[PDB]
Parts: sequence; C-alpha cells; structure tokens
Amino acid sequence: SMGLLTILKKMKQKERELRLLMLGLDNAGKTTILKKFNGEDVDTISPTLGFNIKTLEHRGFKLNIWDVGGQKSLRSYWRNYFESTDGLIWVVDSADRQRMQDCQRELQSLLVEERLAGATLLIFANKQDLPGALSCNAIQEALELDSIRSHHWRIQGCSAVTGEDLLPGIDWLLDDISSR
Amino acid sequence: KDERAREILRGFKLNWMNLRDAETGKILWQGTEDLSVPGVEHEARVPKKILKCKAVSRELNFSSTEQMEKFRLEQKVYFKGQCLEEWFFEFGFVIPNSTNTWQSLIIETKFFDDDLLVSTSRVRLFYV
Ligand SMILES: Nc1nc2c(ncn2[C@@H]2O[C@H](COP(=O)(O)OP(=O)(O)OP(=O)(O)O)[C@@H](O)[C@H]2O)c(=O)[nH]1
Ligand SMILES: [Mg+2]
Repeated sequence: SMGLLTILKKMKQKERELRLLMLGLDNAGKTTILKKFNGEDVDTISPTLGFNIKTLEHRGFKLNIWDVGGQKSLRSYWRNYFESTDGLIWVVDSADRQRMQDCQRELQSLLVEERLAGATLLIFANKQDLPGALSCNAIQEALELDSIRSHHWRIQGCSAVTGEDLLPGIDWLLDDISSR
Repeated sequence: KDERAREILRGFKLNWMNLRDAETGKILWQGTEDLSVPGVEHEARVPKKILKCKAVSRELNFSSTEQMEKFRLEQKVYFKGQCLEEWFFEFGFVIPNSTNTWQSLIIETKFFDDDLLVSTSRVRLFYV
C-alpha cells in the first residue's frame, strides 16, 4: 500500500526479457558459470545431456539463459535454440590448447548462422585460474576473433570456479544488447 | 497418429524437483522419487523458514526418450482458495534421449507438447 511497493512492482513489470544462449565445447565450463551466477555449485556437476535453463533477474533485465551441452552428439541440436537469441555466450577452456581448433571451428559455424544474425557475442576465456591457461590475446588470436564482421563482440577472461570477472562480461553483454 | 503420442508419454520421466534459498543458493528440499506415480501426492521436508527467504528457486530435472518440437510447462501452486501461483515456460525443442534442467527464481506441474499432456506432477507441503 506504501508508494514504494507499487513503484518497485511496476518497475519490475516493465523489465525487458532476454534470451541468452550459452554454448561451447564440453568441459568448457558452461554449466559451472551458470551455477556460479546464483552462487551454487555444491559439487553435483556432471556433463550436460540436453539443456539447463535458468531464468534470473539482473541489471533491470529478465534473463532466460539456455546452457546447451557441447559434447559431439549434442551440437547438431544447437540450431534448435537459435531463434530469438538476444545474446550468444561462447565459453572456452583457456587451459585446453588441445582443442582450440575445434572450438574455433564451432564458433565460426555459428556466426554465419542467419538465425543468430543480430546477437551480441561475449566470449568467456574461462578457467583463467589455472596454472598455465592461455591469455585472452592468445585465445583471441587462436579463435580468429579479429575475422568477425557481423557481430559486436568482447572476449572476457574469468574463472567460473571463483566467480572472478563473470559480472563484467555479463554487464558488457547486457549493455550492447540495450543499444539494439 | 497417436502411436507417436503414446511414445512421447511413455518416454518422459520427471526425475527430481527441489527448492533452494535464492539468496543462499542452498537446497532446502530435493526429492528424487514418486514424483508422478499413482497415489498420495509425494511430499517431503522443507524447513518452514522459506517464507523468511524473499527469493526461492524451483528446479526440475526431466528425461525424455522421444524428440519433441513444442514442449512447454505449466506450474500452478495450489492451496484451495483463490490462486497463489501461475508459472509458464516454453522450451520448444527437446533432444531425444536427453536429460534437461529448468529453474526459475522468485503444487501441480503439467508438461505439454503443443497440446498433448505429457505428465502431471503433484507434490506437497512440509513446513516441518
Ligand atoms: N579450475 C577451473 N575448473 C573449472 C572452471 N570452470 C569449470 N571448471 C571445471 O571443468 C569441468 C567441466 O565444467 P562444466 O561446467 O560441467 O562444463 P560444461 O561446458 O558445462 O560441459 P558440458 O556439460 O559437456 O557441455 C568441471 O569439472 C568444473 O568443475 C574454471 O573456471 N576453473
Ligand atoms: Mg554442462
């Protein structure tokens, strides 16, 4: 009944809704990041055999974040979750140099996919916490990210396990999407 | 024509449902069985201070053998009177032989594919 209640509730009522698609090769750490967004990994974490969807709330936006398993068998189904995607989040294992080529290959197959034409692209160079994990500039070079022309993008180093640098990446992403 | 429908229905299984304290990220209650079985509405243990939690995250885990193209979810919270809760979510595509998870932030749950009812879940109450 107090003015603050209706004003806040109304503020929530008019928040834009967004669909964020989080992809990447298996073991890249997609699901851990999703869980760290709600501070949660209480060690119940195995490979994802489909999608994980979390509906949050952040920066005035209502987020629908779809995390789809990246093992070989599930990638041909990624295109089934393209439609209406506002932001594409590409998770990479910074310490898995043994796959950088496939990682780069999958990414490029995605960027020429017309259903993702206007999506903003955030690249999480995850697992930065590791002993000898690669640097952003390296990964950025290895992912031929300088050969992208149709998508706004930013590479952001982070560590899903400690939650370090996850918010700066998400914040930039929600900002670019705001510009439309 | 409905042989397919029968396949869909038969291949769906709702493994577990839980309730976490959003501000904490802690599981207050999680159950793994009797979720959609005939009988007494399985219930369980969720420490009453949930009303002292201003945010709750409901999470469901389901497996499906058959591929579906327009899967959705309807969650209504039910204690008699005028209704306290209506939740809807459209998943769309579901991969065959897949296991998926859905969670929302802040009791009969119905699953559908277009307008074929796939399953119904009813659980209940412990402010234990
Ligand atoms: N040291 C470290 N380990 C991480 C980090 N992120 C994820 N991991 C570990 O890497 C493993 C795979 O992480 P997941 O989050 O399950 O990977 P995913 O991308 O969801 O994998 P799929 O389900 O196959 O698609 C797990 O054992 C996590 O604990 C990180 O920043 N640092
Ligand atoms: Mg996963």
